[PDB]
This record gives sequence, structure tokens and C-alpha cells, in this order.
Amino acid sequence: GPTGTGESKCPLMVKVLDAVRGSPAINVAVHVFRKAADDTWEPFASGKTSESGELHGLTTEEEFVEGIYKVEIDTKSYWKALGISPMHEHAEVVFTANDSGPRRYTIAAMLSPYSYSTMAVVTNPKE
Repeated sequence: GPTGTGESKCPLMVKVLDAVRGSPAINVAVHVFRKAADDTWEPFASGKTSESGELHGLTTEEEFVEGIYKVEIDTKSYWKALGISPMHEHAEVVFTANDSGPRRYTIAAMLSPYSYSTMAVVTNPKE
């Protein structure tokens, strides 16, 4: 298929790949927040990617609750490694959850400052 490749432990796998290099970014500062009761975003998890571009071990299933969550990727850290023109600062995306469970999915995101952005999100059965 187009998406869904690779194993993981966390309930949500984040893959940070480069659209200009066509390879996974290393040491990609990523953060995960959750929608609070004050229409704000609280700290949920955070971590960096590896040579594989995969980032797991953020949180557990007992801590991973339902609700909306916002993810922030620091591409600048990866752009400074080679010295690429930092067209933008960081990439922030919001994901709404309706129900958790098995059959975890992985989010494939591509980094492209020059060309149009590229991101892929997968949905699970909550019916």
C-alpha cells in the first residue's frame, strides 16, 4: 500500500522523511501536546528521530488517553545539519482522536521547504 510500513510500540508512530533528500531525518526535535479543558495544549510527550526517521517510546498505552493532540516538528534542526535555507520555522499539525485501541498506524510526513508540503494521516475504525 501507499502508507503503513514498519513496526513500533507506541500507539502513534511519527516518521519524519525529507522530500528534498528522499531520506529520513536524524535528530528531529518533535513534541506532542494534548488539548486541555482550557482550549490549550498541554505537554504529552517529546523526542527525536533516528537514521530510520521513526520516533517511538514517547508514552504508554495507560498514559495515552483520548482527545485531540498537536505535534510540532523542528525541521530547522535537520536543515542546520547541512545548511539548507530555512524557508519556515517548524511544522505544527493537529490530530483529533475519537477512539483508541489495537491496529496502530504510522504517520508519514515529508519535509519540503521549497516544494509544497507533504503529509499523510491514517484513520482507525472507531465505529
